Amino acid sequence: IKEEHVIIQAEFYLNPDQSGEFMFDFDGDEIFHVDMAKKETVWRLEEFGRFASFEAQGALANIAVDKANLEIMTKRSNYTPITNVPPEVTVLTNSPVELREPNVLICFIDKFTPPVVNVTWLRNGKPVTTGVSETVFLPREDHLFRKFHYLPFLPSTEDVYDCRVEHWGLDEPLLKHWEFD
Amino acid sequence: IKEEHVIIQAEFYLNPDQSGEFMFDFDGDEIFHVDMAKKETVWRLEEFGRFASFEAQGALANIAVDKANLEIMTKRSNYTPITNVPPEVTVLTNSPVELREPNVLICFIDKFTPPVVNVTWLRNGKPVTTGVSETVFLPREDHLFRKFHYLPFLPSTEDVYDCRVEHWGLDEPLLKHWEFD
Amino acid sequence: GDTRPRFLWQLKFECHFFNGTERVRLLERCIYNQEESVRFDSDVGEYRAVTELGRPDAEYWNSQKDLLEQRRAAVDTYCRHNYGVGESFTVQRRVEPKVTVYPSKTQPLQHHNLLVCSVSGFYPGSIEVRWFRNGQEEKAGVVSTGLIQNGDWTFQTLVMLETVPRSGEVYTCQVEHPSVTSPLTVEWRARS
Amino acid sequence: GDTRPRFLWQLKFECHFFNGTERVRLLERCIYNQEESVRFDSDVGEYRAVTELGRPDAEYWNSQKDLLEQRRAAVDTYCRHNYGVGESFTVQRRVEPKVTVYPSKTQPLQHHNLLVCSVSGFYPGSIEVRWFRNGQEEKAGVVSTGLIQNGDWTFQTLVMLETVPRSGEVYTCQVEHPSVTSPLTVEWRARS
Amino acid sequence: SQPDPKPDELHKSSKFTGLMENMKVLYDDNHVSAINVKSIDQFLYFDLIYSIKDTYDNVRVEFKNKDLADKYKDKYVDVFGANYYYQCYFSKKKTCMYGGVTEHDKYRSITVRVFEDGKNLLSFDVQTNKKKVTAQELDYLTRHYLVKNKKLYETGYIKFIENENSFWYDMMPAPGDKFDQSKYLMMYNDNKMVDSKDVKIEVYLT
Amino acid sequence: SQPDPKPDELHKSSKFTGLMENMKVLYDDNHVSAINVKSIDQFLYFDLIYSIKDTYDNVRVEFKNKDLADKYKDKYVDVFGANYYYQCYFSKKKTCMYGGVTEHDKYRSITVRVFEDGKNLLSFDVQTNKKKVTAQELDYLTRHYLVKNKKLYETGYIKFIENENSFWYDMMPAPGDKFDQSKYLMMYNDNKMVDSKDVKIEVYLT
Repeated sequence: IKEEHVIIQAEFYLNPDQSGEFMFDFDGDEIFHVDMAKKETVWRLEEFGRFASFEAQGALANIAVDKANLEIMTKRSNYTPITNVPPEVTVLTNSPVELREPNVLICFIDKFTPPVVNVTWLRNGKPVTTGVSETVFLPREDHLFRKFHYLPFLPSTEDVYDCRVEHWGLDEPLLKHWEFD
Repeated sequence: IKEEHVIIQAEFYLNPDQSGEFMFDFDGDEIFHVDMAKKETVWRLEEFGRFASFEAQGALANIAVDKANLEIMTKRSNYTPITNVPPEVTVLTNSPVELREPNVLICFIDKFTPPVVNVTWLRNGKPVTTGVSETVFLPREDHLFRKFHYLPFLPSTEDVYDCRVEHWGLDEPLLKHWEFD
Repeated sequence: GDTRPRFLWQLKFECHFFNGTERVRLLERCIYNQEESVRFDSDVGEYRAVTELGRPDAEYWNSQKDLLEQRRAAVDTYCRHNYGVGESFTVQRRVEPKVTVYPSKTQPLQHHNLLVCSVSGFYPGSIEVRWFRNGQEEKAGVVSTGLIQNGDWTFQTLVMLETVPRSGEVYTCQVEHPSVTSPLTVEWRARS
Repeated sequence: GDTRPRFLWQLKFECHFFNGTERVRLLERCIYNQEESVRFDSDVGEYRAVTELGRPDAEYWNSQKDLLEQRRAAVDTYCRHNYGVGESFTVQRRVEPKVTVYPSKTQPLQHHNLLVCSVSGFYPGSIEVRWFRNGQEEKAGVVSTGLIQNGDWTFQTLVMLETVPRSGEVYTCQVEHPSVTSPLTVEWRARS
Repeated sequence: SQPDPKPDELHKSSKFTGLMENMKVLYDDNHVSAINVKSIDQFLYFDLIYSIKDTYDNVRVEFKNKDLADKYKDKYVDVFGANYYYQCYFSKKKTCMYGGVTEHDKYRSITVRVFEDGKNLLSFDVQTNKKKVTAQELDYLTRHYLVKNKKLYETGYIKFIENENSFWYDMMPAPGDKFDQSKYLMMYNDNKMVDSKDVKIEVYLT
Repeated sequence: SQPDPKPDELHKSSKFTGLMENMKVLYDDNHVSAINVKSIDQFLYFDLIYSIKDTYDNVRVEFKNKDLADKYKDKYVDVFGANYYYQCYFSKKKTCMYGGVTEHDKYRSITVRVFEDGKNLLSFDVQTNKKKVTAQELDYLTRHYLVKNKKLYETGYIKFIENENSFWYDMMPAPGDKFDQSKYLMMYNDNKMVDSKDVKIEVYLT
């Protein structure tokens, strides 16, 4: 048997952070996730919301269970902690760059755990927050996580960019550079 | 407790290939491995052989046991086969390249299993076998393997190189390019 | 910075679909830190401790015949149902790619250069990009990047071709993807 | 190509050393395909099935008190012994690095350029490479590669510095490693 | 600070369909409040679980940012607010409120106003205690009596007057059938404190 | 093809120390051989495990390349060679030999020569069968009788003469105390076949 698609409902709960996540995945792409604070379903692509619905408060029922079970597993594992596993960071654009033509820079953060990471887009050293989009931690067969961040930009020979990622598995922040060559 | 060093005696046996390996590892680097055919200990660095010895035929006693146990595990797992996990390939040089100054190209093959892979250095499309050195599969905490191949070369603006890796987890051979920029 | 040890719990339900929904297999799995401890595989019919931590859970949950029956019906109640709720916007999604061919270092002739065929923005990820040297197929020197999942329901791929440009030649990048009946082709002419 | 299913068996003995050999822990482990099934951890004193496949083995091997005693003495007979046989050529290996600083794209002033401090060929991998802007420390814009294990008992690392070169300036790459008492420093002057 | 409503803003009760009673219940003699208690633990990082045993059990007090929960976590606080029950989830190491918690002598009065279009026709009492107060506690005590004394449950809205500051919180449900209690009460998640001494509240009903 | 020995090459028995008997035992009335058998399974990819029950049990026949084992795996072969016991390991799904296996009428003779420095003083008989033969089987049958008839066990070496081809296999142990039987016998791992009909063997003793 060769497979065709896989839909994965993935959810996690992490102590001490007390972070949780509920999300659906179709072939590597997230369909939606439930904003735990706004108790609201957020679809990766709005269009999706025209074809389907999800009761966002149920996701919270689940995270409550997951936390309960974390408490129980943590105790039965005699408090065996998770081994940080640092992320592979790669920065690439959306399409070939043409000067003074809009594009998007993607910072792909991969193969890491626990699911807590800080990311910053730096343009010429300064943090950029305009237009910055990002995804939630996507699941991996290896039980580690995956994540992306985007920064819509206008190509010029004048600016240089970096994606600065912070993870507890790295001994110092990681800058993956990008500049027109 | 923070650790200082780790010495790992790693060995494996694989069916159907009927490959085996016995080797020592210190902090990620192999000390030596036993050539199963020549029944001879081979040290990663010759210098090592001036400070220590190993009885190479014992390694064979071990691989005999490992094979026996594979037969038993295979049967008790009701013949559960290994899930191919493709390798990350990266080509880098030994030191900064200066034109017409000798250097070495390293093809680092990582995070793969089972331990069977074909590698070829192609210079301008043609396979190169002169000077090519390579290591044996080194062990990983994740129980996957790691491997390196080297090609001593003379930097010029004239040649381009590739490391072509074949693994059962990849759907077509993987070429990681290298050329002076 | 924060030195405190973390403990993580993850629960994944995976609906694996074969031949549409002709064969469906749900595999639910509990993962402690990065170690999967127990799972329910529809092909087996019950929980199975994957590692020694899950044994208590596998044994307990399998005791609750209520749970075991709901899960057993999950491939129809959950899996096939969700595949059906999302089919038109996920399984039946097709975004065409745009192909672009450009030599890697805009410099003069009769010298090693990589031609680049950039294929981006498509979905599904199944594609076939080929290089042709004056109408003939190139299987040598193609430094391809593999398929890149961009995260926004779009994929991209860059397939290079090592060439010794000699003029009068034409190299063509041919792309085949579910979203087009006839292949897209982007041609390049060896600077005269 | 070859479609036949493979089955792999791996046995690893790991001697973990703390504070020289002040604390030593041997962890022997059996891994079926990529699943560790049973192991012996010196801190526990006996075999423990890690997954349900190893239970038979853990139970059997723990029955053989002969085996259990040899292994228990392994941290001295095997671990401490091998650390001692290899100490001078492994634990005490020290190869000094050569530092080289060069700007990434040899082009003119008052423009974004990455200065590169290439540190290569050292062993052990513990190193500290710092950048200084006219005698002052640079913690911003350092695109570092991490430490690279080359495979031949040598490591390398490239630590870049994003600079807007303005002349009269001097940038220094300072490297600290076990093989040197005083740090190596390689200086660079902003093209006048 | 907050601009008063662009006329189309306000919620129309006529546009709602199912039992305004469940809106009234939040204020109709129904509130959570505890004297001098501290956090017990949290569910998620932006909330706090309190020992309110007023009969309640454990109350999930939920805030807007992680900041707000960190700020009162280890501190003895005084809680007060309109709680809900349906769709209230949490795991304790049941009732939820996006409640206002105030840290740590005399009793103290405050005063309100307004009605139909722009006509004045009411005065009112609302007392408190020491430390400081919220826009929730006040918002509660006022509606508590308007439902009772004026059968509050087309448009209504409470305007909060501080020194040069003025913010308003709608009083009517959304334009549907279901009134999502948790949504409504979320507006208090920014633990908004106001000074009992110089505050001027006002209840604008139509 | 193989150049005859640069004078310093040859092994000196005087330079060896412990019991040349264990060298003699490989040839002294001691050999493995089976008629028409096929492989049973393998341990590693460059070897084959045979059903020789000559009393033996299972014999690991080891080759130089994977190629050689693949080539006789599924085939009925005839084995022959000097086997060892110490440091012989394998796992069967005990004796080892880097043996020569020949695939598949009349009996047939062959002839040898030489002695001290460059003097001729011996003739000899060595017979075989159909299909084809090896440099091992021959190397055995000749030494088998030199130990017996000439007490072979300072330098000795067998030169194999084919058409325009000539290779030689040392006859004396290394320069130490221990004679590693497995090492020695490894020289036959390249299943070297030679034609019984036109072969000229020669035993150069000093």
